[PDB]
Amino acid sequence: AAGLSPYADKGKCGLPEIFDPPEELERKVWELARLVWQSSSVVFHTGAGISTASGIPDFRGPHGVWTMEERGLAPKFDTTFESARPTQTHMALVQLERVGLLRFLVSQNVDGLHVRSGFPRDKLAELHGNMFVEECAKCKTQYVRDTVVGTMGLKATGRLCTVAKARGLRACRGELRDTILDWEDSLPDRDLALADEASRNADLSITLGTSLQIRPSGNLPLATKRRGGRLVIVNLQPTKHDRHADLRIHGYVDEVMTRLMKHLGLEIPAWDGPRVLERALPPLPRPPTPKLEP
Amino acid sequence: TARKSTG
Ligand SMILES: Nc1ncnc2c1ncn2[C@@H]1O[C@H](COP(=O)(O)OP(=O)(O)OC[C@H]2O[C@H](O)[C@H](O)[C@@H]2O)[C@@H](O)[C@H]1O
Ligand SMILES: CCCCCCCCCCCCCC=S
Ligand SMILES: [Zn+2]
Repeated sequence: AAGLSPYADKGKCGLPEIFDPPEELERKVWELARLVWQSSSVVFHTGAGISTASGIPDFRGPHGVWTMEERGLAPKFDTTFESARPTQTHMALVQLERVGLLRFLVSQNVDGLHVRSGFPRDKLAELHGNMFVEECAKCKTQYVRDTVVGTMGLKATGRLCTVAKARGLRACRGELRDTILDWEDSLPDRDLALADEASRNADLSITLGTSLQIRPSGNLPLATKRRGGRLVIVNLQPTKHDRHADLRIHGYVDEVMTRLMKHLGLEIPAWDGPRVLERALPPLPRPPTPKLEP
Repeated sequence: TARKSTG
């Protein structure tokens, strides 16, 4: 958290977790599988809760980084960012995207795991940054790195731009900066615009592991509802937009995505290691029609 | 130029 503003509003931290009882849970995940299948345009919105299984703390859960700071304590990192492994949720999103069942992914996560899982960059908006990505302040070229860039808050990293310029081939030499927003920084223009278009034209927005307290990210899923679509919120704690959910699921997100993939006859791929993909591969064909809840 | 905040 180094060099960052100490003036931030941290929101509501430490709310207790709720656990849907198993029968209710199984029935809600069947309903989810149906709306995924019936929906043409499906948009996912992910926050810190989809990376807790990998050892990275959230911000506002019972043991979140903000929650611990309010109460005098430091947080507990089990894993480093470099050694963190994509979860079954991350890998399930790769596969959903492969078979046409995911249109776009909006993430508030700076952990680099979507990118490292193999999720195509062109269907991903990292609205708050990525610890592995630095950007040239002069020509806006991004560099995806294998280790974390070392600064946060849109500061200079100490490295310079290596791009050969269209006329004359001379290195740009612009200042490289981290892409990690501080509190009250402006969101990335293009990524926000794309996340907004996707969210406005969706039939179904599904949120996973966000409490939706931060804007404008936290509000993109409402846009969906505004234009006739449905909204599914999956989170252990309550979320700010609970009252607008068509379907709420209080359970572990790995657990929901495992059952959801079972109900749609999809295999969740294993993760070979960090593998950056710039452009979505050609679609695998839509799956064979899934079976029903007896 | 939308900004990362609570409200
Ligand atoms: N395994 C899990 N399954 C389901 N829910 C979970 C899991 N683990 C945790 N949760 C829930 O997942 C939720 C995580 O919510 P928050 O901690 O607010 O993360 P954000 O991504 O929305 O924070 C937004 C921004 O705020 C920051 O300042 C940064 O700038 C962030 O980008 C909690 O309600 C947990 O109960
Ligand atoms: C990566 C999830 C756990 C957090 C550990 C790294 C600290 C997060 C840096 C982002 C600061 C948020 C400022 C916006 S309000
Ligand atoms: Zn440059």
